[PDB]
Amino acid sequence: MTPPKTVNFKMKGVADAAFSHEFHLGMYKCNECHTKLFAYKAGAKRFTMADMDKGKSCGACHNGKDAFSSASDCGKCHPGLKPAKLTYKTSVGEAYFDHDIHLSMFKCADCHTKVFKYRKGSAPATMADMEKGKSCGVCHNGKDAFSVADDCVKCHNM
Ligand code: HEC
Ligand code: HEC
Ligand code: HEC
Ligand code: HEC
Ligand code: HEC
Ligand code: HEC
Repeated sequence: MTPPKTVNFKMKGVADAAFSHEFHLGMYKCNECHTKLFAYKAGAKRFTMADMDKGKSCGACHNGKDAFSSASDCGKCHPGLKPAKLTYKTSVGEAYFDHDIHLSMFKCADCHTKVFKYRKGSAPATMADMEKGKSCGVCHNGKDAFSVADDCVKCHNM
């Protein structure tokens, strides 16, 4: 018999999530999660990220105190939701967006989903759009973060 295996959560329309028994077993024993938090049966009891904020499922520990909050860092549990360096193909060459640099100042919620969706290429914007406050322009306005009005080389390889 082998230890419980890594669990895969299949969601239609959403990037799958994963749970590592091995990693958590380095900290807990079976009864700390079974059966108050999760059952031992193949019986589903599907939860939402909301239920988690309400202390259920992964949220029982991933609350910002016991373990990192399940409200952010989606890429830690959702492999497909991993923030990466983005490259845009524009009419004047490539433009880039580095998540890592921004993650040293903001949390996922600061941009997702009010400003951007977790999907590149969704709502394309022109620099003019940005100058009016859209896309990067929401912050890069020369008052909060540096403006998009000049120093194109900051984001462009022209
Ligand atoms: C919380 C940190 C856990 C600890 C410690 C252990 N398990 Fe676990 N287990 C946990 C989760 C999040 C899940 C997924 C539940 C889901 O909604 O799909 C599981 C699943 C299992 C299963 C599979 C049962 C099934 O869904 O049909 C088994 C058989 C199981 N866990 C066994 C098990 C044992 C023996 C543990 C101690 C060695 C153990 N788990 C610890 C969360 C956690
Ligand atoms: C690990 C602690 C997680 C973090 C952090 C995030 N999510 Fe998650 N998500 C996780 C699991 C195990 C599941 C499935 C739970 C189940 O019982 O099946 C999910 C599910 C979702 C869903 C579908 C349900 C819903 O609330 O709509 C979505 C849309 C989803 N997760 C999105 C998401 C985002 C955007 C996150 C960061 C802001 C995020 N998750 C973090 C586990 C974890
Ligand atoms: C309490 C019994 C927990 C439950 C239930 C779940 N997790 Fe957990 N998780 C817990 C701790 C104490 C930690 C370590 C501290 C930290 O915040 O990192 C974690 C860590 C993880 C991680 C990151 C691991 C790493 O490489 O550092 C992930 C990806 C993770 N946990 C996912 C996860 C999911 C998907 C859960 C619900 C299915 C879940 N955890 C439950 C404590 C507990
Ligand atoms: C604003 C400063 C951001 C923060 C903070 C985070 N993300 Fe992000 N993300 C941002 C942009 C501009 C885009 C492009 C959207 C578009 O319309 O093209 C994205 C895109 C993503 C995606 C999909 C592409 C990818 O990077 O793989 C994901 C999966 C994503 N972002 C995840 C993510 C997570 C988990 C964050 C916090 C840890 C996060 N983003 C923060 C801008 C910003
Ligand atoms: C980062 C803060 C930027 C600065 C500074 C400038 N641009 Fe930009 N530009 C950036 C991105 C990420 C994108 C793609 C946006 C998308 O939704 O796809 C672009 C795109 C353009 C485009 C194509 C779209 C259009 O406006 O027609 C052009 C022609 C362009 N950018 C030119 C440009 C010039 C000349 C700049 C300095 C005056 C400039 N950009 C700055 C991000 C950023
Ligand atoms: C507010 C939530 C922001 C969004 C949305 C985007 N950026 Fe940003 N960016 C922001 C800050 C606060 C900073 C730090 C510097 C400052 O102006 O105070 C940055 C920094 C960058 C950089 C790197 C600058 C450097 O370290 O030299 C670049 C090139 C940049 N940002 C580009 C960029 C693009 C293309 C964005 C839209 C896809 C984007 N940022 C959104 C704040 C915010």
